[PDB]
Amino acid sequence: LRATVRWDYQPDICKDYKETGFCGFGDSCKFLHDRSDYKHGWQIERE
Amino acid sequence: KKRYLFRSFKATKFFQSTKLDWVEVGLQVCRQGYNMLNLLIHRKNLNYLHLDYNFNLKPVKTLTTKE
Amino acid sequence: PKVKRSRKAPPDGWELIEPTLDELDQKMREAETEPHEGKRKVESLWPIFRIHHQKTRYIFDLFYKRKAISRELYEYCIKEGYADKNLIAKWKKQGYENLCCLRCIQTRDTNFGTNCICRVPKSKLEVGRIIECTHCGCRGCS
Amino acid sequence: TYNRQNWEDADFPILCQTCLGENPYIRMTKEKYGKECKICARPFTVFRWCPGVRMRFKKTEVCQTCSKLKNVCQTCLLDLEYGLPIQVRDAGLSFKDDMPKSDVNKEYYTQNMEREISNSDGTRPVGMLGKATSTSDMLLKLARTTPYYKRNRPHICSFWVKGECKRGEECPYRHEKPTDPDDPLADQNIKDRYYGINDPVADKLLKRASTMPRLDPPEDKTITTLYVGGLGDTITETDLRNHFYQFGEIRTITVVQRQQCAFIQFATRQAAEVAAEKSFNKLIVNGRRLNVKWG
Amino acid sequence: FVDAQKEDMPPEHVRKIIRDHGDMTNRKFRHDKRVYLGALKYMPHAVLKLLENMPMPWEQIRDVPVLYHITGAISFVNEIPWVIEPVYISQWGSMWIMMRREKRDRRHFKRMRFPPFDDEEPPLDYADNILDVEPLEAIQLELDPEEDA
RNA sequence: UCGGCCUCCGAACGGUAAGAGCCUAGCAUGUAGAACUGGUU
Ligand SMILES: [Zn+2]
Ligand SMILES: [Zn+2]
Ligand SMILES: [Zn+2]
Ligand SMILES: [Zn+2]
Ligand SMILES: [Zn+2]
Ligand SMILES: [Zn+2]
Ligand SMILES: [Zn+2]
Repeated sequence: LRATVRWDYQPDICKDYKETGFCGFGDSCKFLHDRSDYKHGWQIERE
Repeated sequence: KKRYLFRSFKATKFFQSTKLDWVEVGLQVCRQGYNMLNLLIHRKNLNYLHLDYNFNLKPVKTLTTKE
Repeated sequence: PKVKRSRKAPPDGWELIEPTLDELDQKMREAETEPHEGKRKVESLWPIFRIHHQKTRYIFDLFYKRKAISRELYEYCIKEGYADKNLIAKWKKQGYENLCCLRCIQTRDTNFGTNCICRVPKSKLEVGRIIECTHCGCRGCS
Repeated sequence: TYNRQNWEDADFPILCQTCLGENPYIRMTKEKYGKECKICARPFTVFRWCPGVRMRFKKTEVCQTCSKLKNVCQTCLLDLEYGLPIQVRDAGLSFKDDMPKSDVNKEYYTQNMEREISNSDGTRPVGMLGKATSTSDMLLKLARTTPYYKRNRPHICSFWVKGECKRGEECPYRHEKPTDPDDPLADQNIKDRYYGINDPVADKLLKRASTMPRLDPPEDKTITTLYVGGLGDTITETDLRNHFYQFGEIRTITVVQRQQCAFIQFATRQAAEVAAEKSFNKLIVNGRRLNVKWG
Repeated sequence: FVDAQKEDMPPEHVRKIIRDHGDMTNRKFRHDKRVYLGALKYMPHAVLKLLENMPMPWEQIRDVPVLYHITGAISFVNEIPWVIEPVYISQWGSMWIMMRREKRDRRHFKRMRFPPFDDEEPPLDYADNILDVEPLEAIQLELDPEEDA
């Protein structure tokens, strides 16, 4: 019943956008701009 | 100079010799390598990382910048 | 049971010697399945050599002390891993007839380059105390 | 950025007679950089051996520089000349030497003393031995003469304490009851034993040595005439005169075999006090031991 | 004896040692832990010696001499694979013939999946799974008893 | 009744501060040591 999935383990979210709502880089932010508290796949599979 | 490594290992008291089926030896090498990569990870106190079995390094949780 | 590496016909006197080794092999399986918790670090390897010693002694008892088995089946039992060739060759020497293990006379395994003290004869013990060998559990094999 | 403690690698360990054992033929093991020093924390050459038949496989604990500094054994941490704790010897001779306790200062001081010893002849316990010329004050009274082999006894089997030693007589550890855990003699910090600070064995031996008045005398009301008992007819007035000639001028020297007492009196109070202290259960002349008291 | 060489002890000794020290979690095997790290310095050599001695497709079971640490930290294959060159070339030519015949004759060749075991499936014990099962057949071109006598 | 020539190819750092100390993990050691009371003006 093993169902292991090789994930991509680099969640590229802007931490400044995630808990503030403002990023100093603006449109030149390397990571994506999203504010949500959903769990990741490895956090779900670990739980 | 020749300097045979395995004869130097067999000259000491920490090494022994036997005869073994090759599949058992390969399982022993894979288990030993996985066990000691976990030992290196636990030596560096990186309990939030995890080695797979198929040698896939993954974090358990989301990491801080120090981690 | 044991998977035979030769994959050929076993020799003629095999069928009356094959059950005993088989249950000896089952004893070896018990030595592979005992829990290591409780005894010591070095105690858990103590039966295995002894069981192997017993196996080798049985084939020795078929060939020299009784001469009741053929030469080629004795070579087959050597080649199938049922007996140790080096332990048998040490057993044919004069002073080494009830040798516990090949490891226990190895002079490269000790700190001072000596043998173990279960190779010391019991009349020359000179220290007292119940002696049990750390390599193999031997109590005076000389 | 290029200062660190050098690793002490040398042969020929400095041990007591008691920890070395009694056999003239000892089989000896040496590791080049096996363990660290228990005091100065440097790596050092570790020596391990069995002192006898049923002993403990004793091994060296402190490095050779610390043991050459305090003139002690590498295992027992007791003095080589007398077999005493270094707190007792420091109370006997000098307690103003001291050593730092913080690790950087301890490493710096140990490196400086190691460089001083390596710039010296090689085997000398600094000028402290120059302060150790005066001896036999009271330390020779309680010093052991026989090799106390009972500290080479093996450890107590902890499985037998819980009553689960399945080895039985095969177990090399001791199958006997331990000491009292409520006793304050059982604490025994190693750094406290090395530094000579609040060691309970040293306090117990100091209390034992303080209760033996081998140099008190002075039981007369300003009278220099003291009686030494135990002399008898074996010791005459010539031995008393030869003993009192080192103190200077003697007022009266006589021996009486009726009471077996030697009457000694000096014209000086300090010479009579020195003669009473030298003859207070520590003087043996002509096969007769003398104990000084009032007469 | 002037000197005795180091001989071979049974494989149940090393099998019991590898059966113990299970993922280095027990406190009884604490003192071996540092020794178990020292095999970063020598498992490239163990990989090389293991992978050069992999069995050929006409072999079912190949037994090798193994030099192993007493704590079970590492296990080198202590041999060099020596072959006679015309026998080796003829064996691989017979292999080539049966592979061409098998790809001509099999209706649906199926590749085995990769990886064969999952990332949380634990590695199988040799004695519990492989030591007591009969191996399958090798490739093994049958020869003419008259022509290839 | 007249020709063949065929580079590439992906990962890390570079961005989601730093310090701090309170209980907490993991990990090191398997230690050195237990000395006890006696003499006449
Ligand atoms: Zn952003
Ligand atoms: Zn033995
Ligand atoms: Zn032995
Ligand atoms: Zn023996
Ligand atoms: Zn000593
Ligand atoms: Zn030191
Ligand atoms: Zn015990």
